[PDB]
Amino acid sequence: ADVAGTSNRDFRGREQRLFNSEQYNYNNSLNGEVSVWVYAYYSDGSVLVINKNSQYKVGISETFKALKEYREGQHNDSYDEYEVNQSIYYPNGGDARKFHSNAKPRAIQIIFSPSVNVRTIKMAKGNAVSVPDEYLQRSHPWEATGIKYRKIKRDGEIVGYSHYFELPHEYNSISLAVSGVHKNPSSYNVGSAHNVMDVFQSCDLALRFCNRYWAELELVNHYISPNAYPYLDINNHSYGVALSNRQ
Amino acid sequence: ADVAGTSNRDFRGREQRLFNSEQYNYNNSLNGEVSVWVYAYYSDGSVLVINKNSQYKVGISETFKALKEYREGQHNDSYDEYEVNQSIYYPNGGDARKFHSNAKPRAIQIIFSPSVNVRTIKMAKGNAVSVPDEYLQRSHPWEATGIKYRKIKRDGEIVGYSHYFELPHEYNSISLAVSGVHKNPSSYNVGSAHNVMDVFQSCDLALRFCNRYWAELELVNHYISPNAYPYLDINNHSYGVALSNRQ
Amino acid sequence: ETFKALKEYREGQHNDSYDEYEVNQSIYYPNGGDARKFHSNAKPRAIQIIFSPSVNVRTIKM
Amino acid sequence: ADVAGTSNRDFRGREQRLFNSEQYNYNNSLNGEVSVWVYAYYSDGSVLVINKNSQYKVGISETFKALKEYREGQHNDSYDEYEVNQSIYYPNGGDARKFHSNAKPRAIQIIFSPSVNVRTIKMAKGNAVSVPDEYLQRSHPWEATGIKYRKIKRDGEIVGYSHYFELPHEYNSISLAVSGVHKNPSSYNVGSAHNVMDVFQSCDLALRFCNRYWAELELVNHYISPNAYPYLDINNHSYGVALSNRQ
Ligand SMILES: Nc1ncnc2c1ncn2[C@@H]1O[C@H](COP(=O)(O)OP(=O)(O)OP(=O)(O)O)[C@@H](O)[C@H]1O
Ligand SMILES: Nc1ncnc2c1ncn2[C@@H]1O[C@H](COP(=O)(O)OP(=O)(O)OP(=O)(O)O)[C@@H](O)[C@H]1O
Ligand SMILES: Nc1ncnc2c1ncn2[C@@H]1O[C@H](COP(=O)(O)OP(=O)(O)OP(=O)(O)O)[C@@H](O)[C@H]1O
Ligand SMILES: Nc1ccn([C@@H]2O[C@H](COP(=O)(O)OP(=O)(O)OP(=O)(O)O)[C@@H](O)[C@H]2O)c(=O)n1
Ligand SMILES: Nc1ccn([C@@H]2O[C@H](COP(=O)(O)OP(=O)(O)OP(=O)(O)O)[C@@H](O)[C@H]2O)c(=O)n1
Ligand SMILES: Nc1ccn([C@@H]2O[C@H](COP(=O)(O)OP(=O)(O)OP(=O)(O)O)[C@@H](O)[C@H]2O)c(=O)n1
Ligand SMILES: Nc1ccn([C@@H]2O[C@H](COP(=O)(O)OP(=O)(O)OP(=O)(O)O)[C@@H](O)[C@H]2O)c(=O)n1
Ligand SMILES: [Cl-]
Ligand SMILES: [Cl-]
Ligand SMILES: [Cl-]
Ligand SMILES: [Mg+2]
Ligand SMILES: [Mg+2]
Ligand SMILES: [Mg+2]
Ligand SMILES: [Mg+2]
Repeated sequence: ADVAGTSNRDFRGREQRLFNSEQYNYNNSLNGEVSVWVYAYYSDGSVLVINKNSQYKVGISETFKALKEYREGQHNDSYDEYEVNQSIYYPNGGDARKFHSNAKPRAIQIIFSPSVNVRTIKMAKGNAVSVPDEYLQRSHPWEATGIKYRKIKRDGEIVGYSHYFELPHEYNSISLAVSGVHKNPSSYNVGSAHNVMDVFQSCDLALRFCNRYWAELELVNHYISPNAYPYLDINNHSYGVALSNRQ
Repeated sequence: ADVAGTSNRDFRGREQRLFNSEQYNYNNSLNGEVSVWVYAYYSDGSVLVINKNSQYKVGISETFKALKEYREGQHNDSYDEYEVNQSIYYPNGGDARKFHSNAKPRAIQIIFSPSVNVRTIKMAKGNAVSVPDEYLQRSHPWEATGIKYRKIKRDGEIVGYSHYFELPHEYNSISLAVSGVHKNPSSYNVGSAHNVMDVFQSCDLALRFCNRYWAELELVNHYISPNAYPYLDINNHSYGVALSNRQ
Repeated sequence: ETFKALKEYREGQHNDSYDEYEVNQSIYYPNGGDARKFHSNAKPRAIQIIFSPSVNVRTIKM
Repeated sequence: ADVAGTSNRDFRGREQRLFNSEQYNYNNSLNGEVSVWVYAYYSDGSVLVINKNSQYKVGISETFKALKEYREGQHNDSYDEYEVNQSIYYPNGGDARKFHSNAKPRAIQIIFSPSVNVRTIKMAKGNAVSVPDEYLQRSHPWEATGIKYRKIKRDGEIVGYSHYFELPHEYNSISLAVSGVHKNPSSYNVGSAHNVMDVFQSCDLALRFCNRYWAELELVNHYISPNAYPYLDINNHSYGVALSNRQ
């Protein structure tokens, strides 16, 4: 045989680069996944992740209550936290024994897979009673926030898209839903009559994941990295795997 | 300037009436919200509210178990209540230490925003095992109940629609789903191919809210009124805000 | 005051007292403890020291 | 440049030796710390450390009750231990369900920094009701125990002073206070009128530390060693860092 890494007859090398390009391009096909993650960051350094993975389009919708920190199998001040909610829904509406619940998220990061079309991203960042914009009567049900998404890059390749906003103020009490559509550069509408029932099925077939990790380190080590997911950490470092035309 | 309230040059007054009419009419546009609430009334006077707000259409679907009273951070007879469920799913199926669970709703009120089209409202009021009509084989999956909805009115204006039914009998054990579609007097189908993917996104973007309030008074004071929501109380009094062509 | 003494203590409520022992061990020496949190919410976020106007400011020591 | 370690022009080496000598000599100046530690050794192998660090002079004073083992966030037989105390304060004074409390220290080690003057060390080793010598009327309030302190040495340098006494007998129930004064070879009295108010301030500025470590190993690894503290272990091994005229 030829010697490795010296000619066009390194079929091992050619197949390695094709294997990776195929993964990159499959994900971008209409047969591929589009994925979203919501990360809610708590003052104790823990992070709630909610992930959903689906064909065609994908989204996550959570209440104020659902985004609050919950420590499985430990005490959570559950009665006092009921009272916290009452005071967040209406000023002076509760009888809580704290000014600020440490269960409230300090920040949110929304990441989409690179298979999303950024121009299709929509977000409804509502108040604590789940109203998008002050009162229902004056609410557009979403904002198209795509222009705010930063490209998460590794080796020059976009491995995902991130929108990050902090909630550092006492009045930052939110409900949250986000949605994006899989890229489709073709003129075949995946929701046209020929394929619409398959999009209805994708809504049922979408796989969801949620877990609270104890630290961003643990999230990077045990969630992001093992699964080849994109991520952007507090220090603005990008994680993910470049695949297009790469060994 | 002219004197206030004496001529057509009271631009403050004209803008006030326009501000309110715009809110009313925006809500009724295809860009606007449609909203539904389910209120489940318990014998201790408390009220579970489930709200969902979304573009195009909206609905809520709950199990028998999910509609039962749950007191956050307090005792709920949770083991006995497991046994209650077993006896509700099949007669004599459980080993409960009570004849009647006080966690079962005594009544349900369904309210839609005035942006719904009443003729599109559908409800699936199922038995405790989530069958619409006795056995699946003979079940139409919904009833169109719009003719039963009463107009909630303030100052002559429809501020919402209410369907109320009591569950006062031992055999009134239900699962419940309800759905309505946003008004659309145009011949532009929001679910036609041009916009169908946006309706799929609206399903993900819909914002949900749920909370148990201790009394109808607390619900009227701290939920309905602050948010300019429509409501109909036990005494048949209407709440909400008239906005069309009003200061 | 000690590090331990300045940490939040909620009289008559739960304080994660065992976990907080472990937090202290990890604060005294890196990786010295076995705590189930990265950041204890009991740690002060700020300190304000106020003296009466009867102090001589040039004598203040910390 | 000259070659490293071959001439008087190794300024890196000269500065390294000066850096260490300066630390040694600063500590011995009147501007420097004097420090004391009390280690109370329990039968479960755990060790309570109490440390105080201050200018001019330093001391620690503890009750019988305060020197007993306390396991943070675990059970401590707290009611029975109240009864133990009553029986230690006066024979047959309590109603305890044990003959010997395993919370009682088996030994005490007192260590001073090498900045103390050993001739100034004073100790009040009282009975369980905090009387130095049987009855108050006949009690000198302290013993000058300096002659009993062993030099803890590393590389020929005194890194601290240790007095160790075991409490292996049923009747060894003590209260304990110890005090030492910072070296002052000068004829400037730090407590004379010129500086007395600064010594009063040092009493308030003194920093204290206390913690229970699970084993002498853990104490040596995570308390003594990281902080360059002197120590003498059960096997008579010395720990600390020699600094005078050393790289
Ligand atoms: N929407 C897209 N989806 C996937 N890949 C893209 C997209 N737009 C550009 N690329 C490709 O990704 C790589 C990086 O291009 P990009 O324009 O993001 O980088 P840049 O111009 O250096 O940075 P930026 O545009 O963020 O200032 C290029 O190979 C480019 O062809
Ligand atoms: N589907 C609708 N959506 C919004 N507004 C409506 C609708 N139908 C009528 N209206 C308007 O609402 C106001 C009240 O009309 P409505 O017919 O409800 O009252 P009514 O005839 O006095 O009472 P009812 O018809 O309930 O006996 C009128 O201004 C009317 O033009
Ligand atoms: N009070 C002191 N404080 C600090 N250093 C001292 C003191 N006394 C002596 N030294 C110095 O410490 C080093 C060790 O002296 P030291 O006399 O302690 O040892 P030794 O005579 O071998 O042992 P020992 O005297 O304990 O039998 C010498 O450099 C000495 O000059
Ligand atoms: N505003 C509050 C907060 C707490 N409590 C009381 O304190 C007890 C414990 O408080 P809780 O909020 O439930 O905290 P934990 O029990 O410690 O945590 P968890 O319920 O999550 O296990 C409750 O039984 C409740 O009676 C109260 O009276 N009113
Ligand atoms: N039909 C029943 C009802 C109750 N129990 C027992 O009674 C105990 C307490 O009852 P539970 O139904 O769980 O009520 P609470 O503990 O008071 O309320 P909660 O669980 O919601 O805190 C349970 O441990 C269960 O063993 C039982 O044996 N069989
Ligand atoms: N790092 C930790 C933290 C907690 N626990 C266990 O969890 C239980 C409860 O945790 P704790 O820290 O003591 O919190 P609370 O009991 O809820 O609060 P408090 O002790 O202040 O009343 C303890 O008995 C302990 O066994 C543990 O195994 N290790
Ligand atoms: N001489 C004693 C010892 C114990 N008790 C009883 O035993 C119970 C538990 O004993 P305690 O000494 O308090 O040990 P723990 O509860 O296990 O530990 P802790 O209190 O430190 O959590 C107490 O409520 C007390 O009523 C008693 O009657 N008389
Ligand atoms: Cl394709
Ligand atoms: Cl429109
Ligand atoms: Cl000096
Ligand atoms: Mg509780
Ligand atoms: Mg129970
Ligand atoms: Mg505990
Ligand atoms: Mg006890």
